[PDB]
Amino acid sequence: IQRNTLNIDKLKIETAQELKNAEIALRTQKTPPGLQHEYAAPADYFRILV
Amino acid sequence: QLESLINKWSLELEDQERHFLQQATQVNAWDRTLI
Amino acid sequence: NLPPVICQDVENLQKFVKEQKQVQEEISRMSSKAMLKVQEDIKALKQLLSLAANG
Amino acid sequence: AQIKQLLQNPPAGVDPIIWEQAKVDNPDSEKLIPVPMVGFKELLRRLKVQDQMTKQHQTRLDIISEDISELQK
Amino acid sequence: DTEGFGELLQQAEQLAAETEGISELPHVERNLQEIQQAGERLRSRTLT
Amino acid sequence: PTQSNQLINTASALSAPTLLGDERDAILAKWNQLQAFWGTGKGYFNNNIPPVEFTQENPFCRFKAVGYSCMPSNKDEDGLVVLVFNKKETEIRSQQQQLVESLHKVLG
Repeated sequence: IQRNTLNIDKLKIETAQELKNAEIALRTQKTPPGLQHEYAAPADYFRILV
Repeated sequence: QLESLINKWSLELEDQERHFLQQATQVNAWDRTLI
Repeated sequence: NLPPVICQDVENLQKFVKEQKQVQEEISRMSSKAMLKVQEDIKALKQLLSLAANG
Repeated sequence: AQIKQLLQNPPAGVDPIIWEQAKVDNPDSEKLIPVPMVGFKELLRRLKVQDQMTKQHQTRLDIISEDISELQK
Repeated sequence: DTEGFGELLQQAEQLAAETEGISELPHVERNLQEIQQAGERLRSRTLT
Repeated sequence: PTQSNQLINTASALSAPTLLGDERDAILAKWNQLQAFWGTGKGYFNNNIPPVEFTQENPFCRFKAVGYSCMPSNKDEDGLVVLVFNKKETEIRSQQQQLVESLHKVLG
């Protein structure tokens, strides 16, 4: 059951970071193109992923 | 049922309260910069 | 097992949480660089005024 | 008298500790007054006025470049 | 930061050009070993 | 008399609701707390009393700060009254003589 605990709160952090990734995709689409150049976050995501 | 929506809307409030206070500090800086 | 209006206010909160977050996103798109350019310009135009005054 | 009567009372739902502290946090006591911010829609209302005020500062710097183009020539 | 000596030079040319009782001839932009001489040629007047 | 009894209804809604008659009132206390923190919805707390209406003006709404604003420096004999219009400024400037006429007609 403790080997389940540490896997669960790990997966909670894993899932919370993927919600935070998908909010960048949700924000880039709602940003108008005349301001989409001001939103660095997709290039921050790809730099962090690399 | 309801209490799972409550405990999620705690975690989406203890989300948004931080963003509100950070964006309020950001606005209090940018009001002073434009003065 | 609740009064139906408490379901309707759970549905109202499921609208209101999105109305706060959509505006928290509209704010998270704003950029200071236009206001930083106002400070970039205030240095340059003071130096160009001094070249004019001293001449 | 108008300023002191306004500052004497915390605005609707502001805590008294935050309302009294915001009078010490105020960097110019006779040009500026503390004014609440409530919900993200007030922050956005400020940011849209900051955007339009930034443009109205820029439109005067643009003309200060023309005022200095008179001088240097 | 990236705000070089040209700011301070533009204020130095002013401190000269608001003390320069205007000649009919320009002044000479001394080499650094004439500058080192001019300072000491002047200090040797001042300390009398 | 109003505020004193509004505060008693709010304290009741946020700690001791009696709407449902079992453990569901303890979940209703959390529902009333959550609504008050978001500054929206309705603090239902007894079958004989209206709910506590919640706005972002309520004390427990967490989305509050204080910021800063300039005061006006023009004087009453300066006559300066501001009108904000549902119009773009290029329409206001091109209508400006018709607007002066219209404001003069609104001044009788």
